[PDB]
Amino acid sequence: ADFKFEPMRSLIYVDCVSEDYRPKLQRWIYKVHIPDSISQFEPYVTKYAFYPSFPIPPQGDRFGYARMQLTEHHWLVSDLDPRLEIKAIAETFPMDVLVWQGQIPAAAHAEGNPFIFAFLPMWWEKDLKGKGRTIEDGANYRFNMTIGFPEGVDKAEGEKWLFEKVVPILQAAPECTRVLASAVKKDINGCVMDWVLEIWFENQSGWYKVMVDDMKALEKPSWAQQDAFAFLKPYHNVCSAAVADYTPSNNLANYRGYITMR
Amino acid sequence: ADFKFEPMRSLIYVDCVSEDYRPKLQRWIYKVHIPDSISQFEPYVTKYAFYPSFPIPPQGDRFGYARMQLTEHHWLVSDLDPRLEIKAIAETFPMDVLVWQGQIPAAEGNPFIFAFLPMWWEKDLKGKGRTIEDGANYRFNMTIGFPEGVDKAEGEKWLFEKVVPILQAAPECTRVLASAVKKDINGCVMDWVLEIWFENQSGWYKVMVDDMKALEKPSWAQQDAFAFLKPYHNVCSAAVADYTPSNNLANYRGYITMR
Amino acid sequence: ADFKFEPMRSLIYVDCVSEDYRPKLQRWIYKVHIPDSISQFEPYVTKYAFYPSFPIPPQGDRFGYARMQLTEHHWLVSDLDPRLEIKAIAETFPMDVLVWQGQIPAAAEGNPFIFAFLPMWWEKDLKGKGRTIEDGANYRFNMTIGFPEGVDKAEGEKWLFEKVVPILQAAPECTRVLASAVKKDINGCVMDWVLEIWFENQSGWYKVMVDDMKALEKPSWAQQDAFAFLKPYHNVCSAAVADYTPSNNLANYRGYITMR
Amino acid sequence: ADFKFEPMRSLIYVDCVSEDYRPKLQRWIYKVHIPDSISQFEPYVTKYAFYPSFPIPPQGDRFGYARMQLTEHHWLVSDLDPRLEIKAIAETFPMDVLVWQGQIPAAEGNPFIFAFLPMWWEKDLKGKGRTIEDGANYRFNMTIGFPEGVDKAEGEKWLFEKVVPILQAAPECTRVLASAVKKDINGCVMDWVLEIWFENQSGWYKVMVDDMKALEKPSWAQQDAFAFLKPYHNVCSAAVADYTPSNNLANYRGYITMR
Amino acid sequence: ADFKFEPMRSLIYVDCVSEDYRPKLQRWIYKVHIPDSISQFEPYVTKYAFYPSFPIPPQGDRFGYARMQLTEHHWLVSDLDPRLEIKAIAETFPMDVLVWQGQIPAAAHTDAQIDSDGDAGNAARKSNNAEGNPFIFAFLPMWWEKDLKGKGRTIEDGANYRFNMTIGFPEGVDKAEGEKWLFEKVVPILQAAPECTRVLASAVKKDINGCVMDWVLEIWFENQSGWYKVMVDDMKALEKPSWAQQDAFAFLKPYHNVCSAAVADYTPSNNLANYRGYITMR
Amino acid sequence: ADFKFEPMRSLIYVDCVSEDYRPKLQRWIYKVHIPDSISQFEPYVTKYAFYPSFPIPPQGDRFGYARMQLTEHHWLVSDLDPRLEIKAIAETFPMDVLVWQGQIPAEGNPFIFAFLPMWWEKDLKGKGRTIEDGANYRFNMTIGFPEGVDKAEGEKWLFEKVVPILQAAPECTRVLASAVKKDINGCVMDWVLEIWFENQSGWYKVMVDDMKALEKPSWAQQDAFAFLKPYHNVCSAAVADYTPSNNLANYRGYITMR
Ligand SMILES: [Cl-]
Ligand SMILES: [Cl-]
Ligand SMILES: [Cl-]
Ligand SMILES: [Cl-]
Ligand SMILES: [Cl-]
Ligand SMILES: [Cl-]
Ligand SMILES: [Cl-]
Ligand SMILES: [Cl-]
Ligand SMILES: [Cl-]
Ligand SMILES: [Cl-]
Ligand SMILES: [Cl-]
Ligand SMILES: [Cl-]
Ligand SMILES: [Cl-]
Ligand SMILES: [Cl-]
Ligand SMILES: [Cl-]
Ligand SMILES: [Cl-]
Repeated sequence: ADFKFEPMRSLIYVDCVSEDYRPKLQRWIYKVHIPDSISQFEPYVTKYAFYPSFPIPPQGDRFGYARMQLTEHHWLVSDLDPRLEIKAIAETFPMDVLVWQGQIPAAAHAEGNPFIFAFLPMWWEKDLKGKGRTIEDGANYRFNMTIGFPEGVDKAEGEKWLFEKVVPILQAAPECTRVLASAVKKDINGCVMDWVLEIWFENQSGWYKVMVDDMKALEKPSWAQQDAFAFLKPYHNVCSAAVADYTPSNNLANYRGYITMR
Repeated sequence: ADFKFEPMRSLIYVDCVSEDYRPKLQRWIYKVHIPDSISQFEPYVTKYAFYPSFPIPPQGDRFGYARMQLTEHHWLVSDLDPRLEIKAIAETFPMDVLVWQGQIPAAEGNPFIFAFLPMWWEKDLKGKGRTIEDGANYRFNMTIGFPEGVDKAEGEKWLFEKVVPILQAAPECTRVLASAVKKDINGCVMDWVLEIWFENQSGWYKVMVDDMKALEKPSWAQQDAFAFLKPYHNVCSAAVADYTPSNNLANYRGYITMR
Repeated sequence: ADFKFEPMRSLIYVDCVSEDYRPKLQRWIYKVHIPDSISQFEPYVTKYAFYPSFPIPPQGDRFGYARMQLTEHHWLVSDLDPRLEIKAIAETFPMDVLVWQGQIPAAAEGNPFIFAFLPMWWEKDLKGKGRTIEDGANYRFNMTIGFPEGVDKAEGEKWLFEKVVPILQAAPECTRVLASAVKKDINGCVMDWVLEIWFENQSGWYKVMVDDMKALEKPSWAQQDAFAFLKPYHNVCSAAVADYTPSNNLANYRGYITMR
Repeated sequence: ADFKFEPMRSLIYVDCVSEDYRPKLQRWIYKVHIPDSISQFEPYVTKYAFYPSFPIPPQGDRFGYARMQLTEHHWLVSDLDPRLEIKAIAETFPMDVLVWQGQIPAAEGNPFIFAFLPMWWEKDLKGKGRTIEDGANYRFNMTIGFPEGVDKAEGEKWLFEKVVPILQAAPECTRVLASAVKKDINGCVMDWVLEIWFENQSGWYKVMVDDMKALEKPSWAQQDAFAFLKPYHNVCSAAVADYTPSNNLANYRGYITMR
Repeated sequence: ADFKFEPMRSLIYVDCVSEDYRPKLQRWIYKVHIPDSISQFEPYVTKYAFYPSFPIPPQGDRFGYARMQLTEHHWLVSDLDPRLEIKAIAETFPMDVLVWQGQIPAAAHTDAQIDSDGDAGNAARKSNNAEGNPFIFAFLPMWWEKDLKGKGRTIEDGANYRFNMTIGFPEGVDKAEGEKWLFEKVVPILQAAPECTRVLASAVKKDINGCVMDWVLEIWFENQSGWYKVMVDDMKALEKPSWAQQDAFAFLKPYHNVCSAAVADYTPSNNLANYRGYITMR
Repeated sequence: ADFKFEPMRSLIYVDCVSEDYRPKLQRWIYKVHIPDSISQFEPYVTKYAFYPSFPIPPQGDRFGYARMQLTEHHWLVSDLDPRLEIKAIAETFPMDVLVWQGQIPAEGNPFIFAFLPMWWEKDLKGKGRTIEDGANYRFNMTIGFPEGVDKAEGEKWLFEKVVPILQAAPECTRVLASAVKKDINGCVMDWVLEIWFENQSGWYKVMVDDMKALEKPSWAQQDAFAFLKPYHNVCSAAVADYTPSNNLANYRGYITMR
């Protein structure tokens, strides 16, 4: 049977719940996970990249801040087609990776956080501020944020709140240079998230001024899961990362094995 | 909504209207344009390449000869789908570039010719089976579009029944390939792209200038001799080699400068 | 007209019928064939690789063992679409290549050029699901079979999956069994199935594919007395290869650099 | 005259004194500095890499912790040979870079520390035979330079008879390597570079902070606790991973921007 | 015996004497010569690049303008050490290449491999046919010896029309006399011209391969007009030397005693990093 | 102290003593050894490559034929300088590798690691041959005269008795040779030669049949040429002109077949 052409970009929000885990998680990612992944999807993924996150900003924990990276894939076909479950060689994936990313608590003496894997079209659906901005305009502090409204909130009500109450605050702030948004493709993998936005600042201070201070003017919604914006449960209904314009980890082009420092 | 699988090869005819503009145009192309472009389309363009024009031959001006390069993309989706208009980072594009390329004049402008095609030539009209072992080719790539009010079928018939037979008869001409331009993509004015190979510039001249003198001048003619079309507006062209070092998705490593 | 999105993996079973041809065939492949091929299909083939064969095992000749390599392509469109026949530069492909590969005999008869198209993902996972590269090196025995003319395809299929595979499953020396139906509609390949069957090494391969298969009964359509009961190089081709190849050509080729 | 074969490894400790500067400094490093650097030294530098620092650990400020990266070069000739001062194209360098790194304060500064070493560690004092299969390392690279008028041999003795044994005794520390700085190349004030491995940040702290409390404070001390040297001036450091994707001569493909 | 560490940069001035030869010469260069060269010297050459020439400017012929490219190598050892004459695989080097480049006149049977008692490529690169133009292969230190104008210029200051020129004073002319003329008469004209943004120069290492050239300069302009204004118009002011081989600057015999090329800041042909075989257009 | 500039090419003759070891040895070579090696010497080795051996020819065992590969390094400094013994990260090298290569039984064969100058010292046949002249079957062979045998006398035998047989044979298209640098690492080998043929049959006709004309020297360790103890005093491999495993330029990690 045919395979459908389904160009998509996906984002995974990779946390690191303790600095003591960073070396181990980073090693698995760069030494094990890259070669396993490329081995599987080289023929139908056109780009595979990691964007390490900037240091977590003040109150970043309230936004489900991914303390390791964003992982980005560009797919030509849906990875969740059941026919794609079969692979010659399966990923080497230690259970400890779930500990390091916070999906399960360590057995030593934290509630677990879900694996958030959001599929999107390759092109942003909404361009809400900063159209025409070029790389010549300067370095961006790019705050990539995904949200999913809690169970029993009408999705249209959530959409309307996002674009009529939240985005306008972003748009008004001179500190914010770009707002982009796309609806999550929920039909692919059942992701609980509903929207991905990217919101650019000059720097962390700008991010804080708008995303913490300006957002205080918002009414607390009846569905709120925390007292302040985003009013959503960290790492379950909101995840995020702030990243640079460029990454050296463009894996299909740049990987040459796990060469170690001398 | 879905995106349609739409594999295409596109050609842009990049001119440089004065030699004094050459260093500047070339810098923008290789230092600024390449990375902006790869940044946008890496996930859905499988090949992005520049083929620098050979030196403009005698009377090449009459063929809308592109004095910088051919720019070639291979697309998996239509770049003109309205959804593709939104981009995080827009290309750095000074108005000067349009001057250097001649889109805005010294004197009327020359249009930006961006012709979409299928990935595979639709007509193999001469030299089927030529291999790279048969020798270096002087590859003359030419696009033409019939003027306002000329019936496209009459234009087509002229091309394939009058023009091509002359190329077929010349032993200087080793290859003739053609495709109809995909007009549905971007409203390109051009109607056909052809590639016509010779051994060298003299061969090109013998066939495209002298042998073509035998053609009768069409009633729609916009200049006195073949291609009888308005240079840079209804005909563009470049002669290029078989190989380019500028296969950009594979070969680019940043703008490293000479020591 | 439209071009259909048709993602596929293809395998070509490349023999070298005499050791004296190896340097010539190998030169053509790596010096001439690679750049011609990349030139043609770079924009719509996402992977192009060669997997050199391990040394032919005992009785490998009975399995149509390809003594040069497997050639693997991953396609986005069908290469057999007639619109794809046209190309600016044709491949430099002297008939000597078909002599070296055994398509044209020395002067028994020629062996067919076996070019099998498949889905990109294996259709059946029959043993060893979950195996990772960490579980160790594999002797990967890739085999394609085509039932003889006049054998009902469903009958052949039933034989393969009801009789042959259970023997593979029974053998601890066999760590993986994968299979896909050949896409016959693309290019008319005579083969019906491609399987890949992993062992630890040649001795394991032999114990199962030769000794354990003696328990099979000889089918009425047999073209040889022992499994695979099919005509070597005509109705069965194979190769044993490693997990990794350096010849991942769209990523790794830098021209024909010669040893000093 | 001849050029001397002088294979060396150098390290630069690159700080970022405020998070608000990170995006600008990183952009300059990766968009501008890389191609300028490669342009100049490609023919005589065999490796050029950046190792981004792990998040500054607690009390890391007292160790002159570089909050951006280590920059590492492998040289075939001395970059301080006066004949190498001449360059067709000079590096693009906004003054602001010195602010971002803390060399000059925002309108006292910290010096630019650029230490040359042999390509191979001179002393292997703990963990000989450790391979990459034994696990991920928290690699703490530290350079120290004894203050004005402290006898170098007395400093050395202190380092190797008092400091290193604490490292050798700590199970949390898996590796100790050291080389003397080549002071004759560029006047670097540093005297030693050590690299000291741990499993993680907490191990680092246990050893470099807690265990070192047993040391007697030297009479030359510039701060109360180990390393007893002035942060950023007489001691700099960074903790880095075993691997970097920024192996610049092999891996750089231009400043491709996120979509 | 030891091999001496001898880091050097070399330049070859590659002409193409007729446009009809261009496709053939360019094919040999990119299809045949690249892989042969990399195969031989990958272990001791750290950079190997081609910088295609800008279109020959007006009066460029009087400057020995290389109408194909500059070929540039960076060496760690001298390619002229006699021990380096031995090579497992020799360059495929038809005589046609010397025809296309102007080293020898057109003749029958020049598709033949070049002849030599030693190596064909090493002999091809010492070509000095009385009837053609010699093969100019100049060794230099890796770093310019003199920085005469434009110190501190960055790539941010703009695109350069880089005119690279080599000169060799005729037989009989005192080298010190020539040097003084160059640096006290010629260079000051370049220095005085606002159109000229950079002047760099090095002495040719003559001890390596007996190259006839004595100096390599690189002189930058904004463009072809600026080059012309300075190298043709401003240079009319110079008095003609008694040793002159032509009436106007550089007063040297084109292609024999002066060669040159104008090139861009960047080339895509950085061959050790960027070559992926001779992929042909579709 | 200074490091000396010492450009060299080295060869290692890598055997595989049983086909059942091949998948494991090859995995180790390509998955573990490559990155460990590059991690150590990237800054001072300009080339690192493997040339997989052609299938062992008849009587190849008498030439210490390497059934896995030749490993080639080009060094800028001597790897045997004791200062280079120190490495931050050591290589992962289990004793199994020595079993697979035949250095130890499960006395075995020595590890043969020969340093040469980067350029062949002697060009004895086929000077001028280009790659356009055709594919070569390149027989690379290193020999070391037994204990007690005078080196000059061995040398004379090689260049005056053996080589002229190669020169006379039209099947042999190239003869190159260099003296092994014995000062670097104590290698017992004295010469490396490379001898080209069109193919295996040509190799055999010359190296087996034509060499029967040679008198058995008094120091002979086997009855026929090369008269040296296989794997101990003669090793070899036959290889192609090209290898895809040019490791510093071509390696992208251990990507596995799907
Ligand atoms: Cl923590
Ligand atoms: Cl709260
Ligand atoms: Cl002009
Ligand atoms: Cl503008
Ligand atoms: Cl007219
Ligand atoms: Cl060939
Ligand atoms: Cl039988
Ligand atoms: Cl801060
Ligand atoms: Cl400034
Ligand atoms: Cl203090
Ligand atoms: Cl001409
Ligand atoms: Cl400019
Ligand atoms: Cl003279
Ligand atoms: Cl004159
Ligand atoms: Cl002796
Ligand atoms: Cl015997």
